[PDB]
Amino acid sequence: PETLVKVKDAEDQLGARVGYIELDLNSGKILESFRPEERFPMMSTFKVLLCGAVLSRVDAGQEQLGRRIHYSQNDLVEYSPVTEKHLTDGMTVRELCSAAITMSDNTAANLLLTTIGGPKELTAFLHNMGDHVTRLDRWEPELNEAIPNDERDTTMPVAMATTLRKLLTGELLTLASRQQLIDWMEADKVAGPLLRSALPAGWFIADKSGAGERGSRGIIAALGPDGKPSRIVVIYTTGSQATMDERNRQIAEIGASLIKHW
Amino acid sequence: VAATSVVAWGGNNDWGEATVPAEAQSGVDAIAGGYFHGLALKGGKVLGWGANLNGQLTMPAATQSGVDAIAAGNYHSLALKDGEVIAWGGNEDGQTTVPAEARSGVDAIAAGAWASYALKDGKVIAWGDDSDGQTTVPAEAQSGVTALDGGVYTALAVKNGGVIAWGDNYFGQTTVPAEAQSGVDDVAGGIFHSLALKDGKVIAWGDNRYKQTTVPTEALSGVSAIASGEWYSLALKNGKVIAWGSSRTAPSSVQSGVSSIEAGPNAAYALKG
Ligand SMILES: [Ca+2]
Ligand SMILES: [Ca+2]
Ligand SMILES: [Ca+2]
Ligand SMILES: [Ca+2]
Ligand SMILES: [Ca+2]
Repeated sequence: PETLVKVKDAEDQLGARVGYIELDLNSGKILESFRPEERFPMMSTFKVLLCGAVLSRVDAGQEQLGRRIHYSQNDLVEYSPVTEKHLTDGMTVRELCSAAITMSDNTAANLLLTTIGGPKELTAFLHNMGDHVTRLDRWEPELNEAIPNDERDTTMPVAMATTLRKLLTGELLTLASRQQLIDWMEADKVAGPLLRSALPAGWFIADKSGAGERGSRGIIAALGPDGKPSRIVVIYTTGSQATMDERNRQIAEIGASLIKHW
Repeated sequence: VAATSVVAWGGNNDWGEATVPAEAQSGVDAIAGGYFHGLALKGGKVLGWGANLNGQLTMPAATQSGVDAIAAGNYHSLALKDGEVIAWGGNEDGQTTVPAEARSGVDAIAAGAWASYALKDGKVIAWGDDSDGQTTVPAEAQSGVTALDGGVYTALAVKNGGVIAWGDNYFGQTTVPAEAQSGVDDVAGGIFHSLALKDGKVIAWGDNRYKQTTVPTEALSGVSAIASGEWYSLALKNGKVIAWGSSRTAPSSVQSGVSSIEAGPNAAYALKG
């Protein structure tokens, strides 16, 4: 319970709400939690659920990972480092997922959302998977607005963690798809100052960070020592006036606590 | 002018590009914002921070001293040292292969997302990606140019106070307004919008869906400098920073005492003198 202490201290330090849930990957048992059932904006962490839905379609044969999508200047929105470079040659579904998950490319996420019918459809995907809490209502970049008490584009730590576990280990996705999803998360490029910074050598981590307005910051992860994941950890925070670095630091320290008492 | 402190803000600082390390917090006279990294010039030496996946922070030995200017793009970095342009980082599109004419006599540089530009004896020299025509220099920009800047899919230049613009024009970001055909002192290129500074007045054109060209009243006179990110802009007036576009604003820390500004794709930087 020293991680719980650190989480509560993170709220003290940031002057904001922090939601936390640590699950045992195997049994799917809750090992520790804080504000597990309160809602928080997902921000880019929803992109892992989005690609989960895409892979489900690939598995059912309604989509191809190699299918190439061409888009136009009209599709671009901010924070789209990869997609802005492929206006001419386009990008495949696989490349779009890699960009959305590993670089938080907003346009990539919007393009993929279109392949499934929009945000309501992702929410439909979540419902039929057994997650009646998690909801996506808007597209990028609006969905990161995080206006207080607004439930649009939110999830609960326990809901997101459960859904993440179902996607990574359940029978929902084929073995090949489960492995591609976790591969994208392991290749995450924008989460170094978070859980990864508290990680000693030889540890395995596959994650997805998220950043939004009004202090919203978050991360979902599957990690474990000896190059093998063994626990799901979800952390969300919102409302803080602190710098991004100060918020990264608090999440990092929560990570250190998890590791030191693992 | 050597800054005594530096303030960076805007974006999610996902790559650490908006965290100016202690060593660059003072004594720096210039900063260049890249997509995943930042560069600073201190006593002629190039400093850097952020992500280095493409080697944009693996400083060539020659940049350790005597550098006069710097610029940054998506995957590369540029330095101007005694008329010579030095480049490093990602080169998938030839943006770091400096042509012979840009190895001496150059008095200014600018980086585009995947391109590089040098100004020498009034002539703009460009290299790197050209899939949007951003590196095919118009005949007009090959003589008499006094200022230049690179955008994501575009580039701009000032010739006899008139703007010359090329590359993508999907949103009219390259259609120069009658008002910017003379008296212009500087230009800045956004992803889908463009800026010109004319005798203290900020003129903007191109996309406006995210308010990029909705110039605050205060920025219509007395502005000494401008800068553009991809979807937001900056203006400097009497030491006070003004920002607009994509809900960007200027924190109280840059409301006074700023001597120069820099706009990266997402992160803004203010050098307080
Ligand atoms: Ca508390
Ligand atoms: Ca020199
Ligand atoms: Ca070329
Ligand atoms: Ca000049
Ligand atoms: Ca520029």
